[PDB]
Amino acid sequence: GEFNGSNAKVFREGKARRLRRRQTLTWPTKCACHEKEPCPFCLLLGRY
RNA sequence: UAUGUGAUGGAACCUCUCCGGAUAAUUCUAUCUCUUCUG
Ligand SMILES: [Zn+2]
Repeated sequence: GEFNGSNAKVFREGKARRLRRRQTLTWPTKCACHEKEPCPFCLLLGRY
């Protein structure tokens, strides 16, 4: 996935913003995942 | 009743300090009671 960037505001009427503070895990990359046919993890996340 | 590519809040002991204490022989004698009718 990506797990970066984003524009979370933790509210619709305030800036504040919501961000991570811990470490994100990794796994080796296999197959092709893109906009047309996202992998199940990206489909759940909806990063595209 | 959220709004979405990002939430270690299991991420914090109502904790700390303070003699239910102090004083006292289970002992012992003076009355009580008010209206009587000329005396
Ligand atoms: Zn993917």
